[PDB]
Amino acid sequence: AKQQERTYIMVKPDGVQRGLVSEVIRRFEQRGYKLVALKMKSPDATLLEEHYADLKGKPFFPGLISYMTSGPVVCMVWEGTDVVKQGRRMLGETRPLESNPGTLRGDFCIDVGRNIVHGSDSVESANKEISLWFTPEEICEWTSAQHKWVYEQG
Amino acid sequence: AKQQERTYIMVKPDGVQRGLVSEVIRRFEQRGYKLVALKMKSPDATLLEEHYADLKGKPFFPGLISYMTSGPVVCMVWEGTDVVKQGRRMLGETRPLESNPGTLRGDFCIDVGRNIVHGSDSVESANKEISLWFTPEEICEWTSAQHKWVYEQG
Amino acid sequence: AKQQERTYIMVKPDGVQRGLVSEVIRRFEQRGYKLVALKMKSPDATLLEEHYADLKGKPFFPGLISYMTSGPVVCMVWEGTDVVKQGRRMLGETRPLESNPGTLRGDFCIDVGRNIVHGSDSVESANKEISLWFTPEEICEWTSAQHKWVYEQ
Amino acid sequence: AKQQERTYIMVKPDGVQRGLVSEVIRRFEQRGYKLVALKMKSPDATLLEEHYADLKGKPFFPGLISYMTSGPVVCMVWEGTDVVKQGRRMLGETRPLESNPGTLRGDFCIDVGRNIVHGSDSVESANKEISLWFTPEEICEWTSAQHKWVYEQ
Amino acid sequence: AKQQERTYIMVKPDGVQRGLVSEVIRRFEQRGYKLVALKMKSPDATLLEEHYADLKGKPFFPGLISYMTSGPVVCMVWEGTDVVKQGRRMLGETRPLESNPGTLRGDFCIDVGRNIVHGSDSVESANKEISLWFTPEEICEWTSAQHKWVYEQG
Amino acid sequence: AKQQERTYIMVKPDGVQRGLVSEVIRRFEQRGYKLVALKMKSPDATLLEEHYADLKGKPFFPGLISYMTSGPVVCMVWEGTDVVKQGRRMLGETRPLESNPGTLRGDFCIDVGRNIVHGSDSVESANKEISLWFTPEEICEWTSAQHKWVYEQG
Repeated sequence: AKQQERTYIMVKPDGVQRGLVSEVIRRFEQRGYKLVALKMKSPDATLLEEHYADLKGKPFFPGLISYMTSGPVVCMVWEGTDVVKQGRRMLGETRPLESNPGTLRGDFCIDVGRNIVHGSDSVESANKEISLWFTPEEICEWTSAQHKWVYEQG
Repeated sequence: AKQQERTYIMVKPDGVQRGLVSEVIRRFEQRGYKLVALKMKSPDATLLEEHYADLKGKPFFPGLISYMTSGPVVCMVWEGTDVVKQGRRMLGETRPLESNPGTLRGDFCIDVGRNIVHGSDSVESANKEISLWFTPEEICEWTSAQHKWVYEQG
Repeated sequence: AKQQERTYIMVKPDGVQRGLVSEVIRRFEQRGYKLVALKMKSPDATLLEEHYADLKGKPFFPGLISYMTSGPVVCMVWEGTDVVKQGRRMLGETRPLESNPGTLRGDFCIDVGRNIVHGSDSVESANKEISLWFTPEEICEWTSAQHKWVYEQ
Repeated sequence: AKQQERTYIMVKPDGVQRGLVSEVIRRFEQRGYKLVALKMKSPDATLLEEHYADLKGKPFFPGLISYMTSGPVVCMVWEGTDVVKQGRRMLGETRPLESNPGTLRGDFCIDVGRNIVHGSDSVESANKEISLWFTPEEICEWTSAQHKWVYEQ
Repeated sequence: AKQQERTYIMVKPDGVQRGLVSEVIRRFEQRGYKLVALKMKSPDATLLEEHYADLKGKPFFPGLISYMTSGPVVCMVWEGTDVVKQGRRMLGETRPLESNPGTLRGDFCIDVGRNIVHGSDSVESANKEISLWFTPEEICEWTSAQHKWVYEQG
Repeated sequence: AKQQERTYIMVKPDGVQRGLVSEVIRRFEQRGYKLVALKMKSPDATLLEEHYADLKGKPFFPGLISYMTSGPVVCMVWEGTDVVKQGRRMLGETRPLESNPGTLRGDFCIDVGRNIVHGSDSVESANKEISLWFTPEEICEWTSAQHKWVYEQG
């Protein structure tokens, strides 16, 4: 079902350090998207290496892993129709320098290696990333009071 | 004259229900556009049938009318140069999933059937829409104190 | 009974002029109060003179009436528990210079004669102000979707 | 020793339902308090019955537990000087009708039974709430880059 | 003349460093107070020592001076009725731990030594501080288009 | 170096009059760009004519000069990677009617002549403008505590 589509959003160490946690949550919360999982974590290197498994072997991999463990991150799971595509459109382009005002990276970032937040690039990655960072017990399913005002009835 | 242009903006039932009336108003108010008519109303079906007259005969028509009578609406008239087109642009695309961050629909909506606000799509239709939801007596003309700083006549 | 309580809130001409209509509405709308009536209006002198009846004859009365008709106002009826008192508290003190930061007048005003907004001072005067500024047909009754989350039963 | 003080802040089910999670976090985040633990949870009746242990036997107790399990909550631990007392001051008074504008409850709540958020009332009370809601492994130790500018020195 | 009362407001080094410049300005700009002088500066010890002349005898004074030269400050002169006392009110109490929510210090500070901003305590201090930090040529006198809406003409 | 890049940003008289000074500063400040020079000034014709030299000879030139001496301006220098380009993008298109929501002009403006703000269009003109409006003694050198979180290690 469309409305049960989920995406993994993660505030990176720079996002936490710069006090942007609330702001990242705000963009999703005000949109009518539903937060079904959340936690602050000081991830281990091994958990991040699997997350960035696609980048293993590249010259910047070590630097990326150490940087991503230089501070704690905030893991989130958002649910709602097309939340994967809308999610990353709300974050902006990968590069803050190509991101427009109104987006998170366009509003708050400059360097690509300090882009404060991560969003799953597809439904496939989202389902994978959700299972990597969270256990099914951490997913809190609920119904919004505003559901019928956010979504069109069948 | 350019500056006398007017458009009809209406916060739909979902916008009122989700506590978005002030935000819709903020977008136009901070832009320098001038509010000249405003009211909350729970319109009759007869009035809504005339508003969506061109949609009469469609299979979703009866349901639309029931949805637009399921909660009150806030009716508005804003005046200023190119307000019709700028208003639409500020609302976003008709579909929230194609609307950009920074727009009302891009920031707060997901489903097209719950896109929170309506804006006249053209000057011709604006004049029609205004004459329909408001009497001439409800229009309140005034001159903004910021007029010479928002507009440049020499 | 308690939730049914209503108050009359009005953005004065200086409030409309200074672009503060959305900020006044927000204070109430984000608090969980329910907007049941709303309209922009250019009230005539007679209406305003009835509203400020007790002040007729004061040296500043004519000037007061001129000011209240120098631009449009935004009329509102908000509904909810203790909305009269909480409304007044949100607007701040009548004198902006005695209003705390966080209140509308504390955040946006200086002169008492330019205090952007009015709120009924009691349930009795709210009932009076509401029937003066609005007709019963302009009051739209509905049920907020967040009602069970704003109020305990 | 003073800067290590911690408090437990919890967004209740009405807070999440009304979209106020980010706003609660903001008040603490912008103040300079360090977020050291955070999670969304759907606690079971046993955990809540322990949290509200003093209220057992009250006629409203069963209803209170069902309400507190009617939707998920967001649990938090903030760290910083005098954070327990300031945290309470930022939330407002337990009763929203006694909370001033600028505080969380004063800005967003009306009923004491739907007062959107909870804060530990004392150091000793926080330490107990923290260990009850969080394992020590969920507490993340870190140094803020703005430390020398928030604290002296 | 009460409307022409001026006060000296300065964003301290922690304020600049924590990105709170726009927020301190917003509090006054928003209130209807008029910005008549503004500048970023890295004052030398002699100027600061004179600015804090009353605290000259205290044991912490030298440490206060070196802290005030550890980063730049944003100097401001605001104008309006009772601006000195209201300015102070808006900043909060000297001590952030005694400042209420809604005030600058109550919203953003914790330590009294990192209370992000300074405001003149009286008209006499204001006048002394203005002429110390600014020259009359830097004081830009102007009339606000909103004057007749912020103030009663009487 | 990329990060050392600077651009001149100026709040025009309409921006000051409309109380948008804090908003213009916020866009850059929250982005992570660094404020290194700031001042309110009532520039004389000679300076304004030098700033707008490219437009000398145009029929509207005198009127432009009159308008720019109509009220005070706020002069700023912002430092950071690609700040000239990103600054312009954050301001919006020259014409407010062609500016997107989320940009300064798209959010607050209507007329091209009342577009509240100016930003240098290139590095070359940025260097010229900064020297014109500010002396080197007015530029404040400092290091931001969020630097390692705004910019990549190296």
